[PDB]
Amino acid sequence: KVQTDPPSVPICDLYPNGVFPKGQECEYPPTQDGRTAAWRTTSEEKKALDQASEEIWNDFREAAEAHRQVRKYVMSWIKPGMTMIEICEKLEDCSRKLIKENGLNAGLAFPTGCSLNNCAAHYTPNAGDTTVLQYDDICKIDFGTHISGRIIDCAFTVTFNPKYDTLLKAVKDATNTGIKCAGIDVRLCDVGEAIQEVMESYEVEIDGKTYQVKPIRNLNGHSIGQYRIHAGKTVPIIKGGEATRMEEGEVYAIETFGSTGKGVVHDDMECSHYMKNFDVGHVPIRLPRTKHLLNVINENFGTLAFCRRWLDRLGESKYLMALKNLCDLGIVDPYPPLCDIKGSYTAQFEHTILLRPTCKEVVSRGDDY
Ligand SMILES: CC(C)SCC[C@@H](N)[C@H](O)C(=O)NNC(=O)c1cccc(Cl)c1
Ligand SMILES: [Mn+2]
Ligand SMILES: [Mn+2]
Repeated sequence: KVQTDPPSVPICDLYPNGVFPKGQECEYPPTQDGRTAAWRTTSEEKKALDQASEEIWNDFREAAEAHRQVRKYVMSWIKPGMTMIEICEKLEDCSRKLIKENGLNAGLAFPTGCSLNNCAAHYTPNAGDTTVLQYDDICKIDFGTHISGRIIDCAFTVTFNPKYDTLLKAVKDATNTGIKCAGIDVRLCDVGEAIQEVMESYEVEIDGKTYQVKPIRNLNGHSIGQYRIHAGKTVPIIKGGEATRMEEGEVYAIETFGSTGKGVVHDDMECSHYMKNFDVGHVPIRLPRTKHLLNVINENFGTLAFCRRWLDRLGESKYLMALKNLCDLGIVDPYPPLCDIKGSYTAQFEHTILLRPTCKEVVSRGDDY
């Protein structure tokens, strides 16, 4: 029936009918030649094409509902004083529960990002990380869930000091702007131009210093594929970023990043995130430790991203060199933390959208953001 205070009932059991709640459904934005959408949500052939992938949309929805319930839960207890490990463990414990983890059929799409301050993304603690969340920290919670490879890439920013309020509002508004501009036949470079205009319309004051929010130029949104967090197309966030168009049936992660620094990220700190190259095929390996690790990765993650903590929990130890080998062989790719200049502040907001035949669905939309 209903769920417990501390989320523990799988989303699957909350909807015995196998039909999960849809996200925010929107009519596609007008074009300039009668190519709007007040006809799509209406067309008969479109309703057919759409209904044809109902099971797919349904898998995204089950993953999205798990995501909404997990983040609402996280927002109630995340507090300075907790270690980053404690935060990720508690979040992941709940995510595995509500998504009813079942090997590669259902589970966590990628590691729990909890990047701090100047670091914008790809940071999650490795074993032994003693980092503690602080009152003045600006933490980006970015985690994912999936059902049959249908990934929900969604994220928000956590703060405790009201001095970052306008900064968060700026990035949230920017992301929502990107979501509204998105649609079938829309040029990706136009979405980025739109996002940047809104983002830069915000000026903020933090600790006596004023800044015009800058989008992080080398970070962006992206299309999503089955078991493929990045399908190939990128949603810029600034301006001149390719006029390729979005297509019907595509799924996108509309994510924007705002910064008070240079607006550019670079690799920094110890790497924790890793993911098999989607285009690399079977590779025979004789090296004992390297062979075993690759098998563990194929069995547990496939082409989904993972982190060192997830290797530890599987009972693996002294796998670092084997992991480096796979990376050097190009079988696996490392994704180190991406950070702006020291002293800068970065914020993020992200949603997954479905470019359905009849409409645009912000499947991960919630009452929170
Ligand atoms: C580092 C990822 C493999 S783990 C997933 C992180 C996402 N939550 C984040 O929003 C994101 O999209 N990060 N960037 C990438 O995943 C990325 C960048 C360039 C090339 C490829 Cl294949 C993936
Ligand atoms: Mn993300
Ligand atoms: Mn993303």
